[PDB]
Amino acid sequence: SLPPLIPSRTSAPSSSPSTTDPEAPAMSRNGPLPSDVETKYGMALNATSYPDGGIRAATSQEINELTYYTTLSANSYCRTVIPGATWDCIHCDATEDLKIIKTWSTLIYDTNAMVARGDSEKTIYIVFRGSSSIRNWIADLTFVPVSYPPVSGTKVHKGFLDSYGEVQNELVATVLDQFKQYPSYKVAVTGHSLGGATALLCALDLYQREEGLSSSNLFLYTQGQPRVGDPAFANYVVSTGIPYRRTVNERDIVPHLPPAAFGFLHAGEEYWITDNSPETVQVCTSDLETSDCSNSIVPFTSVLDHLSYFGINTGLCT
Ligand SMILES: *[C@@H]1O[C@H](CO)[C@@H](O)[C@H](O)[C@H]1NC(C)=O
Repeated sequence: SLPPLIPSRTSAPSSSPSTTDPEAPAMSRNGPLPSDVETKYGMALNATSYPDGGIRAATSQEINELTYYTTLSANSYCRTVIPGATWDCIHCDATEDLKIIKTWSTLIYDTNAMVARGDSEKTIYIVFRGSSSIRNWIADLTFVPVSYPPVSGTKVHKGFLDSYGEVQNELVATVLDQFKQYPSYKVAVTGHSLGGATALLCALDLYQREEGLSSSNLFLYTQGQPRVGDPAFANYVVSTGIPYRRTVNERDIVPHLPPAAFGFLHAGEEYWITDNSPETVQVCTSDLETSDCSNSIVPFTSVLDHLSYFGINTGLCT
């Protein structure tokens, strides 16, 4: 039923430059945290202030695009959207012309996902919701590295791989049915929080199984996404060439979990929201994460900064 893995697309790159830990300079320079501040994996849950190749500023059009995908991610937390399959929610005006093809709410791992299509913008959308109990999800997070089965020599966190696997077979079949019908359309994947992890694994699976998808027509946007796998996994993600915009809001803790020092590493160019008034996004123009954007503020992180992106509530349908 799933199309088979394509060998040329499931090979780890032969030799990758080593990456030094991108959080270590900040972990040494910053601190100590105030005594009363709670931590998870050494990162603050509730710090309320900042501590004492290249970077650029995102343009208005780039910020509009990141905002649109944030909106899709946010609306997925609304039960009128998943499993209701309606555009009846407060930020649903921006997505109301999209046709909802299918939604899922899986049994064991509670993966909530949807496929939609926009004929005006010639795009097939895949959206993954994060946890329905975010604070408990963050507090309860483990780090259990396991083999990433498609790509030998790579590892990912088991919970993330499990979240995707439960919805994978049906969702791939729905996406590829849409892509057969609308062959010139873009495929765009998005999610916030845990949903961003799931979205990454979904984009990789579609690249690995459908020759007709590539860097030209398969795009990934995440918000508040945790690290998903080890440096060999991140180097594999880079190798795919998939366009990958990874947005981080200010001091959001979740992009810093699990910490880099625990042997995980992000791929995907970082778009760091540094200010809402005026809206400012600092882009660290590297495919592997750097010490120059949100990694510069650890461990002075925040759960509250995870719960809104671009002034849109992310994780709460309000
Ligand atoms: C953080 O959480 C702890 C536990 O609830 C509390 O004792 C502390 O005042 C909080 N600190 C800040 C700066 O919010």
